[PDB]
Amino acid sequence: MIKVTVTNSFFEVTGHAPDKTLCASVSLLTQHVANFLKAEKKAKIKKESGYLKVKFEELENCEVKVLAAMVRSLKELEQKFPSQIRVEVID
Amino acid sequence: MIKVTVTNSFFEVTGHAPDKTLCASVSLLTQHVANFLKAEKKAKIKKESGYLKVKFEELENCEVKVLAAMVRSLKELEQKFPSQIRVEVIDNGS
Repeated sequence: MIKVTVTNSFFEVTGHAPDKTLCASVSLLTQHVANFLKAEKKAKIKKESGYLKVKFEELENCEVKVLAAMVRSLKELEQKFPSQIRVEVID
Repeated sequence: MIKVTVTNSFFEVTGHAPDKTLCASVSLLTQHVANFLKAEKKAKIKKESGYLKVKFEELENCEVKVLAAMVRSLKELEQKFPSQIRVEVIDNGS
């Protein structure tokens, strides 16, 4: 089961899903957003085997809308694969 | 073969790839940018069976960079599955 935790300070991706396409798809999207934030000096990344944690730094209007779209995108998947991915957005 | 077209007015996605992981990665990444753009009213989405077309509207620095990043990533997948996906940026004028 893929676990995605998204807060105001960072987002975290752990675990794996039986579905290799769901698993490859989520790893691509999350790493994409992570690298986009890193590319513009807006985040520091921790990348290990089946683990990703992105720490936000100086987020502006642009990055906050990107993060929100990332949550949107993952929840649609959570709706379609409720037993393989779990999206928890904390306040 | 997945065909991605990028112009100054829109980006389009058509066809499918034999590899299911490639199809899903592309569909998710492209719909993600499309969803991002629509949320802030910067794009209109035409979504069909094996067809996606996103028409831009008043793009600012933010989306230009998000879009450039989407292309960069698709060109990267193009490198990995050369027979399964084609990314065409149509540069017209002079």
